[PDB]
Amino acid sequence: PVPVDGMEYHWGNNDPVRLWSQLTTEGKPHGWPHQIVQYYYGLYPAATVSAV
Amino acid sequence: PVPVDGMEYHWGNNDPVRLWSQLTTEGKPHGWPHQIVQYYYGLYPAATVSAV
Amino acid sequence: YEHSTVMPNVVGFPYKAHIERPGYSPLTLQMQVVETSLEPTLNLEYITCEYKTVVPSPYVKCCGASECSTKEKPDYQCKVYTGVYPFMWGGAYCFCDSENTQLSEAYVDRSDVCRHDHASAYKAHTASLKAKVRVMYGNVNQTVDVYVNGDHAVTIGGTQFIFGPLSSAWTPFDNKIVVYKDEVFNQDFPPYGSGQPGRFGDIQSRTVESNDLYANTALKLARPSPGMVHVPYTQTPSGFKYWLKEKGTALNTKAPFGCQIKTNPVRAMNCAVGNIPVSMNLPDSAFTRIVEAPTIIDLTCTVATCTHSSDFGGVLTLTYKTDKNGDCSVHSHSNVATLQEATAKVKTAGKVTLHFSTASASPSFVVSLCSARATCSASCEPPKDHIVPYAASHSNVVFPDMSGTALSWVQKISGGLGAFAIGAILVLVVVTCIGLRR
Amino acid sequence: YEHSTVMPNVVGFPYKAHIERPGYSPLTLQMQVVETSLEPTLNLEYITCEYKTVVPSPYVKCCGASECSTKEKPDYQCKVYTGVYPFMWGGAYCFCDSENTQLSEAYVDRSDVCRHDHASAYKAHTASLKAKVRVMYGNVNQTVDVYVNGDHAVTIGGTQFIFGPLSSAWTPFDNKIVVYKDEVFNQDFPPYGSGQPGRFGDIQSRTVESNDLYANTALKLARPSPGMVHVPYTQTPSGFKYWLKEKGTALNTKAPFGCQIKTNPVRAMNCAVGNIPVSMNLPDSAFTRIVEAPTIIDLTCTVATCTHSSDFGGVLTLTYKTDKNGDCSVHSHSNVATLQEATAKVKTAGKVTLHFSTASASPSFVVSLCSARATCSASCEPPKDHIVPYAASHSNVVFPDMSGTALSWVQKISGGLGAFAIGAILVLVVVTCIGLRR
Ligand SMILES: *[C@@H]1O[C@H](CO)[C@@H](O[C@@H]2O[C@H](CO)[C@@H](O[C@@H]3O[C@H](CO)[C@@H](O)[C@H](O)[C@@H]3O)[C@H](O)[C@H]2NC(C)=O)[C@H](O)[C@H]1NC(C)=O
Ligand SMILES: *[C@@H]1O[C@H](CO)[C@@H](O[C@@H]2O[C@H](CO)[C@@H](O[C@@H]3O[C@H](CO)[C@@H](O)[C@H](O)[C@@H]3O)[C@H](O)[C@H]2NC(C)=O)[C@H](O)[C@H]1NC(C)=O
Ligand SMILES: *[C@@H]1O[C@H](CO)[C@@H](O[C@@H]2O[C@H](CO)[C@@H](O[C@@H]3O[C@H](CO)[C@@H](O)[C@H](O)[C@@H]3O)[C@H](O)[C@H]2NC(C)=O)[C@H](O)[C@H]1NC(C)=O
Ligand SMILES: *[C@@H]1O[C@H](CO)[C@@H](O[C@@H]2O[C@H](CO)[C@@H](O[C@@H]3O[C@H](CO)[C@@H](O)[C@H](O)[C@@H]3O)[C@H](O)[C@H]2NC(C)=O)[C@H](O)[C@H]1NC(C)=O
Repeated sequence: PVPVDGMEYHWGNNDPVRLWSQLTTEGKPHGWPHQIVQYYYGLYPAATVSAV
Repeated sequence: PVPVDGMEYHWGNNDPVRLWSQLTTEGKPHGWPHQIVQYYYGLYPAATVSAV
Repeated sequence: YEHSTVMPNVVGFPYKAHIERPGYSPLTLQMQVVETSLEPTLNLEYITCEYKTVVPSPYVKCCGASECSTKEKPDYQCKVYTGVYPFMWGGAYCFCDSENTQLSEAYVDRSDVCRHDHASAYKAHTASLKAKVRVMYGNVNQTVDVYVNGDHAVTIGGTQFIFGPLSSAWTPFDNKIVVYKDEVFNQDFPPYGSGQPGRFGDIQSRTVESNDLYANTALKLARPSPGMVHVPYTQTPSGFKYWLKEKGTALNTKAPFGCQIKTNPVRAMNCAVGNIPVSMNLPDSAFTRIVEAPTIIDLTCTVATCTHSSDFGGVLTLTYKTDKNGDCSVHSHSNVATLQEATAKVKTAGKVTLHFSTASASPSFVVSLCSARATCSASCEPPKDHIVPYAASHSNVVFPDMSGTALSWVQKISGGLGAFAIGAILVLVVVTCIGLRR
Repeated sequence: YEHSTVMPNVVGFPYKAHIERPGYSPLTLQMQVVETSLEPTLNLEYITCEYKTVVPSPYVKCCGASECSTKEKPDYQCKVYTGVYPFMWGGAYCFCDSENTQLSEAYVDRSDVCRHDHASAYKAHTASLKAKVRVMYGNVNQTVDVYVNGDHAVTIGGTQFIFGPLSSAWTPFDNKIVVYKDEVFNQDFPPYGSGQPGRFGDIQSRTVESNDLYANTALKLARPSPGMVHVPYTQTPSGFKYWLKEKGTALNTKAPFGCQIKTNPVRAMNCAVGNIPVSMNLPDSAFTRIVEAPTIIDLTCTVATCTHSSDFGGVLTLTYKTDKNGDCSVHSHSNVATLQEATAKVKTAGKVTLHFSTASASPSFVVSLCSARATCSASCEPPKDHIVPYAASHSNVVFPDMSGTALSWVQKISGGLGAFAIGAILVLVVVTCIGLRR
């Protein structure tokens, strides 16, 4: 897992390498109200339902 | 002043000297009730009056 | 001129501060924390190394007897056996057939290489933080190393900087530490003088060169087998050696906040927590007089493209009108968006472009060039790349602006419902007022 | 056998412990705190010493002009003066009438005695105690060095002792400390790099040997008089030299609880406060067979004379009957009285004497000899001498016993009034019962 904070891995004898996730989703923002909810449900899918 | 805890005085190049005071007073314990008040007045002359 | 601000304790984050003197054109300073180090204070408790056992040659007193003598050595053991008739290659000496004596003697001592291979048991508290920071403004570069607490002032080309104490007091080191070579462990070690055999701390010494020693291995001597000379002994294996393979994990691969541990001296480098307050004192040479600064009028802002990715992914166009050609200081007064450059080269054509990074669907922020101001609002689509190998360069603010599409819809719906409710209240009030006036 | 107790942290106080194994005769062991030490943990901030001013000889160059060049020296000052017409012993050189020039140069540097004579500035925190205690019991008598924190166990004659963490966490040293020779001062110094002229810290260096130096003493050069070669300057006197005269007070003459201060290392000694827990683990050879110990029956205590002074000022006689002669481990189960010795040689005569010290006019305590018990009370008279040079040997408790004359008197008065009130209540209850029954 690689959350929006990031993670580092150390393979074999190399130097450790870091990876950061990026704010991506599957809804369509700035479209219909039934799509903006999907866009904001792809992100943080635990407060969006409560707010709606 | 030399309270019951004691104090040290250091004079010139001599070593400091420490002095302590004893629980002495002027009443008569184990006697008449008006003398026992004197005895417990010499010690702690601030709560004896309140207690009496 | 004095000033104060706060900057995040993130390595590589390009912090930009704005200075706005009443009698001069504004400045923009830039700071980057290129490295940190959080060093705790250490007290040595003891040093552990693999033991080694000394077995002096046996003393066979034959045609007589011998008696055990006690000494003062760590785990010293001495015993006497009776009735031995040892043999050697040439034959059997000690002509006396039965009444013989054999003396067995043993004790423990630190190894020969305890000076090069040992584990240190420390107790850590009251960490101190050290930083190295690049500061750049006007026309000066430079990186200085500063103690981050309210008591170190460094002068960088006539300006004085003081980095106040850190906001949070979190340190990844527990109250007790064990240090071995290049690894640090959060471990609870036995108290001095009470080590138990077979685990960490079977032998204990106050310092690598101290002569005293405390050892538990429970040596037990045994009666030598008939017709032989061997001094048989038994002893629990080496506690340090067992610890070496059963230590488990480390701190290097466990520390939170992603800061890496290093040894000699023990410290933890480059982890993000809290804010550094910074106080400044600038001389008058740095600023520029407003008569020299060009005057900017009728400044407005538009956005070409916006994609809220970690990199600098939004292009901004500012249009204006000026009288002379020069340089201005550009700033964005909100942390919802961060600008890439601090100074802009202003011409009479009336167009400049800037780059910004954000993380909100509908950013809204006020941007200033020299003395003017304007507001920018935009619509930003999410990116396509799932994973990027560089850290984020925005302040990570997600809540959209109130004029964006989403809150526009919310405002419209709430306005409709409120209109309906107020209309119902008015009708009811009129009817009740008629009823009361009847 | 495991045991625990608590011991006051007062030097010279002969604390006693009583241990009762159910199958063994009781034991009394004596502990005493001979010496203490309170090590604070220090990290050097900087060093200050009197500065020294170097002035290189003037460069009076004739028939032309000269230019000054900056240098990277602590508090450097260089200037050029025109129109100079110097003179020497034989005559006036620089043949040109007025096209001459002088270059004045000056800078400051740490004095050469700074390595021998200087003042250090520390930050102090997290004191650690250590102590040395003499223990004795039966035929054992020893003096040992122990750390007073819960992880140093020391073995004394087969017995394991652990002295726990101190009761309170009070320390005499403030957050910031200044050390000079053998005196310590609770002061606050300016931050490194921001010293001020004329006071403490006009020059600062990170360490005695460090190459860098920060000095700020307002060295100002002035043009030379007509017809002379002297390079005049004005420069504020030594801040360290001022401080050496106006430091004021100390800690050696101001520290509370009457504890000495010493330097190298910084420590505060014999500093009485709080309680020390003790955990003990004893072998089974320390006690004795109850069968082999004598039996005591019909134990009576009579006090001969009592006088509550600081010395051991009361005498007890214990009368008993025994079967066989031996040793008994006497103890007093209350802190109102403190006994002198811990053993008594019991003989068939059935008469033993003991000395004790108290601090109350009417003490009452239970004293035990071997396994027996007795309750013993006394009447004590005040002492005459107003002041003596030895510390208190009693526990300093003053509340008298319930059976004492004062409390018996108050008991009698209260009983009289209480019986009066009870009678009044009975009369009222009888009358009201009759009235209700009517
Ligand atoms: C040379 O060989 C002879 C062979 O016997 C050795 O004589 C033995 O010497 C030992 C030591 O004095 C004797 O032990 C003694 O035994 C008696 C009891 O009989 C005991 O009371 C003594 O305290 C002591 O332990 C041993 O008896 C004796 N052998 C005989 C047969 O009596 C001799 O010691 C050898 N000499 C050398 C230099 O090796
Ligand atoms: C202030 O000083 C620092 C360091 O002197 C400057 O950073 C340096 O910038 C140059 C070019 O801008 C870097 O050179 C190039 O770096 C890339 C990095 O990938 C390398 O691949 C190239 O081959 C080339 O060497 C240089 O490395 C870099 N130094 C450091 C330590 O980062 C900085 O630019 C100066 N300030 C300004 C405003 O330029
Ligand atoms: C011997 O004494 C004579 C005095 O006449 C020295 O002559 C001086 O030479 C210097 C050469 O640099 C002249 O300085 C120049 O003067 C001009 C005119 O003001 C000025 O523009 C230049 O910038 C430079 O300062 C100086 O005037 C001249 N003295 C005069 C003409 O009276 C000669 O140098 C001496 N010889 C030595 C010292 O070996
Ligand atoms: C337990 O052992 C310690 C030492 O191991 C004993 O300390 C002893 O203390 C006495 C007096 O407190 C010392 O005697 C003194 O000798 C000097 C010599 O000039 C004399 O001036 C004094 O008036 C006093 O007589 C004695 O030397 C010392 N023993 C030593 C240092 O070995 C302690 O007394 C022992 N406990 C008991 C109950 O005996």
